[PDB]
Amino acid sequence: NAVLYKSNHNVVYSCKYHIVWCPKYRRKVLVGAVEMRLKEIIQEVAKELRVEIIEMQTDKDHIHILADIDPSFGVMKFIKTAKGRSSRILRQEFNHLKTKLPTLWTNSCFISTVGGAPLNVVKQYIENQQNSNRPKQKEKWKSYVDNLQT
Amino acid sequence: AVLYKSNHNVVYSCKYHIVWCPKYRRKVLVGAVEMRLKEIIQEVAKELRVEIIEMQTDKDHIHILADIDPSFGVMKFIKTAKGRSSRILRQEFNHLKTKLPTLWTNSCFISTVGGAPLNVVKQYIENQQN
Repeated sequence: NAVLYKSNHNVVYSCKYHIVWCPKYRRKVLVGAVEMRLKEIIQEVAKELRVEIIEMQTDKDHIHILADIDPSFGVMKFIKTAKGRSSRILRQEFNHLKTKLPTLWTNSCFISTVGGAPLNVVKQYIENQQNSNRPKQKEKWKSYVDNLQT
Repeated sequence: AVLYKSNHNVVYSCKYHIVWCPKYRRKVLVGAVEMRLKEIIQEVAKELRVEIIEMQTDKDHIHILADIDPSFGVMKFIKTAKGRSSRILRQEFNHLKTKLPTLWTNSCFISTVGGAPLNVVKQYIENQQN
């Protein structure tokens, strides 16, 4: 044994999604403190899953999110974590929520990918690949790419 | 895809552009190798409920536009697709095994595809909405 190993995983991506779900029964409970606190929690979760929240607006009976999601974690990981934590904390902080409702959200949510990205990007990805003789233009093209804020 | 699918209780439309290439970009994606890869990918697509809109190889890369169920996920589809084809293609073709080291690299390219949801949102909401 004693073989020490290394594993590398590199991904180049643009994964934007529109996401919306509603509270149970769709009760217009997303207001005042509740509303603010919901966005605060969700931002925290996004930060933990390298998710960039491009935009988040709440009406009163639903929330709509536009965000780029690192696929290594994935959109479901994000939705279930966002829902689960906001559902847990909110019911603990707001009594009208924990007693007047069995759950905060439903098992339902809406997801749809949007694509604010060309195709000449692909060619660039390829053209910038190695081939035994790749010294330059690689860790160059990589460092050129953007990272999730944090 | 182009319409919306339902699963469990989640309503979605998740399509992506996926690209990855042979190590050193060796132009080995041809002849029986090219065709076999396509069969393998399709077989992996079935298992992970992945619909392939379009797939094409141009010798040094493979591009797939695919509609993917977020339950399984795109990364899971990609790791499995590459792991599966690497072992099978290297096992069936000696020139992919004995020249050398691995078929693919440790990298891939993923890009989402889709049009702004507008009516569908208000529509989805109204489905549970009352």
